[PDB]
Amino acid sequence: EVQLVESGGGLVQPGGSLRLSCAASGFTFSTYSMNWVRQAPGKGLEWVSYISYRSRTIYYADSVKGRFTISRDNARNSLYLQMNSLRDEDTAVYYCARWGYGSGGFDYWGQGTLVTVSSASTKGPSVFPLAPSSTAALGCLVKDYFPEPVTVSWNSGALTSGVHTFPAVLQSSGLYSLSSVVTVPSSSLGTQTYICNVNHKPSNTKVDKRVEP
Amino acid sequence: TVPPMVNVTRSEASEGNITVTCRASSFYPRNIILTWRQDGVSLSHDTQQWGDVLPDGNGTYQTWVATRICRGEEQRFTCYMEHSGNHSTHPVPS
Amino acid sequence: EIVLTQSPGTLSLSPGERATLSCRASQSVSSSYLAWYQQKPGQAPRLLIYGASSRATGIPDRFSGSGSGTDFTLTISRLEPEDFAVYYCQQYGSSFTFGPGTKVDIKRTVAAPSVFIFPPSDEQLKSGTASVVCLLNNFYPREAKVQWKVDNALQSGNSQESVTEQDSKDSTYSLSSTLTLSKADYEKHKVYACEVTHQGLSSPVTKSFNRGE
Ligand SMILES: *[C@@H]1O[C@H](CO)[C@@H](O)[C@H](O)[C@H]1NC(C)=O
Repeated sequence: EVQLVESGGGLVQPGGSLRLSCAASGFTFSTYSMNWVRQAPGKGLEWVSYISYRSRTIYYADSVKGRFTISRDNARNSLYLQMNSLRDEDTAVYYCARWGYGSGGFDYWGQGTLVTVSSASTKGPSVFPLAPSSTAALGCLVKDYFPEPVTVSWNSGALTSGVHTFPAVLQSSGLYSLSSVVTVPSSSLGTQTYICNVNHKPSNTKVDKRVEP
Repeated sequence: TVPPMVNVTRSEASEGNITVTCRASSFYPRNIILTWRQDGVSLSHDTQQWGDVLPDGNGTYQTWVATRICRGEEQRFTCYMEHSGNHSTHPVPS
Repeated sequence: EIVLTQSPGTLSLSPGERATLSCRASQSVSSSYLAWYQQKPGQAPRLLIYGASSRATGIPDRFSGSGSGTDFTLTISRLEPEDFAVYYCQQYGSSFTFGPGTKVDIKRTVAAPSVFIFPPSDEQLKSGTASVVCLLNNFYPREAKVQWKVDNALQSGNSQESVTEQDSKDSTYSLSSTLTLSKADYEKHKVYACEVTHQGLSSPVTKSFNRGE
């Protein structure tokens, strides 16, 4: 099966630099042209750069020419994007995409990696319980973090049905906030344990909060 | 406008490689886009050899573009042409 | 540059109907160099159609493409709820560009929201700020009004809303409204009320609590 796995995004200062990579498997990599495509938050798709399977033909979008360099190492099944002189408008999810044999098209895509360009510092969130009052609803308030993203699971992933994790909202303070809620039978309240697992990788915060009445 | 006649040929096979040439002939006026494409993506200027747009002697023009490819990958390479609003794509003959 | 535009911007249709999506190119693009992509909310795009009319690997027959020159069409016959996505056209007649995308939403029967209110936790209260959360769970259509009243005083400018993407399974939405007050302002009032108006409710629904319970 064709698989492409991006890595290397994160928070970077304006004017800074960052190196993205894409690991390919399931096909002869040296026989396919490769691309980078990006998607700014809540925005459309924007093609970034193209490199042919022997690196002979290379193209860049005008918005990155002079600042980004695409390259590949066929012996390591690897695609790279070197990003220099980064700007705020470079903030996006960056996708690795394979170019189809003969007839073209971005026929396989990676999972994406997020690049955030800002001169604001990393801050881990506080995690507060949203307590069932007296089917029931309970949850967790993940407040005051930067940058995106935060991930939330319940009971280490064992509780999946009825979960809503809302998109983060930007506060006037410039920090992000998010709540995650789940509905459960009011019968379960006496027997079952509910723990929300919040992970904010950029700030090295893992928190497990048990939610009870 | 006279629509160009397009002919694609293979030549100079050597060292596992081959030259594919795309010839546009007897067209008018002189302005024409001619480029090799690889999986449908146009090659850059540096990977191709370019003939001048020259008069026939019959009142029309002719030109050519060539590029060097690995023998076996011919099916991935096509000649692309734009002339006064019309476009066409031609394969490497097999 | 070739610019692609797409119409309509949004398309709301019931399951089993036929969706007709339009793509327009600022100049002629040969049919071989026009492709279509589908992107579901949390995912990477996937190739749907290449060469204007050819289905990519594993694409069902209800997806079809046609067109030439400057006008292209994507047809999704017999819509399904999981077909909720943004659809992008893309050309590589010259460079690589995407259209802005068309969002396709699934229409469904009116469903009223289940409303819950959550008081600020005692932990968050250590910290001098108080967040009151109101949950609107599983409703349709998305239009909804949420109003905060403290001591029956309507609040303005101090709440933020967040809405889930339309659920792929049941096409419902969920929404959160978060009221933010200082610990000072919170402990000077007693009744905290969330009032929601929706098409599925014959009359507005109010959830409330008293500070201390
Ligand atoms: C053959 O052609 C390929 C592709 O153009 C080129 O990269 C390579 O250098 C050539 N090899 C030889 C031995 O000439």
